[PDB]
Amino acid sequence: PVLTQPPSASGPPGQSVSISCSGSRSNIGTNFVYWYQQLPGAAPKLLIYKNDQRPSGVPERFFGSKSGTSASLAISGLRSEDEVDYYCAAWDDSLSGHVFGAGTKVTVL
Amino acid sequence: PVLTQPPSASGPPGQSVSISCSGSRSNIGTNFVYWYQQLPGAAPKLLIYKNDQRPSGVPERFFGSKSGTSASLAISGLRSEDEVDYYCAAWDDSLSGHVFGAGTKVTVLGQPKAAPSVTLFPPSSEELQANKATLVCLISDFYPGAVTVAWKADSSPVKAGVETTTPSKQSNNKYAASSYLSLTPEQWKSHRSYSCQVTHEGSTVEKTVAPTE
Amino acid sequence: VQLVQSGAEVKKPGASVKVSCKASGYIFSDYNIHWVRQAPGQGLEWMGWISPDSDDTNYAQSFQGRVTMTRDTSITTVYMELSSLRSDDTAVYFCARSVGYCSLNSCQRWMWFDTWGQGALVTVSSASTKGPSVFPLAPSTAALGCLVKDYFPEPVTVSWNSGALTSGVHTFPAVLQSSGLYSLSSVVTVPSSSLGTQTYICNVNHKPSNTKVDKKVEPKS
Repeated sequence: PVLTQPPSASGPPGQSVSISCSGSRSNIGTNFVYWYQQLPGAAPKLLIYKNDQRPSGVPERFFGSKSGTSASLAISGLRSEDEVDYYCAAWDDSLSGHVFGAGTKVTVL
Repeated sequence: PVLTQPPSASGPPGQSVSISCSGSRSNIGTNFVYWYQQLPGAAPKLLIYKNDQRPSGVPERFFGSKSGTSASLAISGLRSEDEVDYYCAAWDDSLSGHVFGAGTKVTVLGQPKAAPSVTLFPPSSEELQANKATLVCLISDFYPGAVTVAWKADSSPVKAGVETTTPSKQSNNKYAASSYLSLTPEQWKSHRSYSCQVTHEGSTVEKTVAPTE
Repeated sequence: VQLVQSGAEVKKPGASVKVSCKASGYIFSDYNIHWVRQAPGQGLEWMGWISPDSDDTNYAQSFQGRVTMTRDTSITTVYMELSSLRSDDTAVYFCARSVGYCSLNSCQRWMWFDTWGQGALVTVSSASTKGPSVFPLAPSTAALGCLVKDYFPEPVTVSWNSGALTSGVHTFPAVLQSSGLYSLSSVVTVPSSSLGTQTYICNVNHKPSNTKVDKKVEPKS
């Protein structure tokens, strides 16, 4: 029931691209999935909560949705100031603890 | 003293009608009475001045007179394609200012009712991602106007800032109206069925939608 | 005669506005220009006359310091400085042409208002100029439309399919919200066989904010 995330992300600027965050059976879908980010050398923040609505204070660039086990993070345009370290947050009832992905590193091609 | 006028004039075409403007002893009689008319969405224009002579630009169609407290403006029938509001003006020495009437709009005198059509538009997800939710429903294809729209959650009506816009006359011989209601996403998702009802003075229909698609 | 002028800019309460209608085709030294406002749903109120030669203007018993006037013989256009704008000031302003000359408070009974034309609009609201942030509205034969909110002042123009569709495009009346916003609704009718297949867009333009948005309408997900 561990979250599966790629160690690196290959995102070309100028066009949209999608990344996946998948778990296992009775791990994604029964509980809501959250998107979290952290600045290098600073405290983390929240990107997308519940994969339904975007919180205030965050620009409308990241689209959050769930498709079964795989959770998709849709983006529109890659900017140089939006290279924050992205992470996947989820809740599982078989562990009584939050399960986090391996962490995807976005690098400009 | 405040000069009074009827809110609207009931005048059928093909036969003469007139309007009255009652005033006071120091306002009417000792001073001349002037009548003004304005086009819908345009500038006004004087009709009768000094109660017995008329301006250049109008045919021998209208007549005005003053008799004591009230003054009468006799109209030779009514044209259906030309309907304008009428004004009454005078002067008062104690007020030391020009006083204008309330305004009389002439109305023709009977058509059968139609079948109204109602639609309800739920908010989109882009509205809900900004921590807000608004609900709007519209009524159209009805004649005449004067309709009232109220919201209903199929268990009890809700009053969280309910307003009713005044009907407006279009060019295709049809009246239209709408109602708006803005809420919070917590209360919006509390009820799984929302609808609004219209009152066509004898006809009432319901437009029920769901907060899913 | 002529009275073409410019539309007055919307003023918040506690401000000053100036309106002036151009005078030409005659000599501006013999007709006293008047001023009057057309309140919606009721009559009109008057404050005094302005002779274009000397300082002999007066005031009514309801307008003492709220209205001030100023003549200008070099341009032959009258000027005014409105003060203490409130909710009762919300009316369109018309300058009333008058015949003859009147300086005393008893010579105007033979005077009649000559010409009315091209008045300016004055609406008093705390709101002044704000840029819209209008978001798409989901639809429900079938009907669809986009509603405009968080903008000021009225009106805005809603055009569908880049102005290629004009049948059924009706601007529904707005209402004064508690926060001061408006809501102009425009709807079009499409067959129920095409609801999420054909792309439908509507254009709403804002004049003082210079914001033109091409918002696509989509069903609620």
